[PDB]
Amino acid sequence: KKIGLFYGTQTGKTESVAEIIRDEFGNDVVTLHDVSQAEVTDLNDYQYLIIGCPTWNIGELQSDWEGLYSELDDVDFNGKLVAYFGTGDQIGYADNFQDAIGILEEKISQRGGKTVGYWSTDGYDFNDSKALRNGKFVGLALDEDNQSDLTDDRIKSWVAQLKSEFGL
Ligand SMILES: Cc1cc2nc3c(=O)[nH]c(=O)nc-3n(C[C@H](O)[C@H](O)[C@H](O)COP(=O)(O)O)c2cc1C
Repeated sequence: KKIGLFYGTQTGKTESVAEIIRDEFGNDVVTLHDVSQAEVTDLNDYQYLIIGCPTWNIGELQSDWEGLYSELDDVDFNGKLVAYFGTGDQIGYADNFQDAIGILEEKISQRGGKTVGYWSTDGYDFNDSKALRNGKFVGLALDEDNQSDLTDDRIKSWVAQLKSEFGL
């Protein structure tokens, strides 16, 4: 209903977590959009947005979000509130951990979206990330490769935070 979650996935991990986010919110509040099938105009239809993306190939956007990314100057995000979550691997890719959500947040915030859902960095071991902005991660950082035991917990906490900063 009122929250549009647009995700991309290469091997399926970011899709399974978008299903949990959806269940945690309610089940009719958020509708999911796999961005291999979305047009950039679909983002226009929501005032509260959640963007989901893994980082692939040392700091790049997942292939479907990369296709869409080059069209994001064509939508105005003023007046919208946006949260971000990504899946990635902090030991394997210690210098590029979660880069994809910092790249997508830079863009959408330049186009006037206001970022909500900032997440602390404690509990992670990484060298560098593009998602680090204003002292925190720009959104929920999950790691299914090395901290899958922590995912359900982190989603429950972040969704409770977002119902506050989204105003549900
Ligand atoms: C060859 C390869 C490159 C990867 N690159 C990055 C990277 O630069 N940063 C990061 O945080 N994780 C990186 N990852 C980890 C993936 O983001 C991670 O396994 C993720 O859950 C995949 O999600 P998906 O199944 O939704 O595509 C890499 C994975 C592979 C196997």
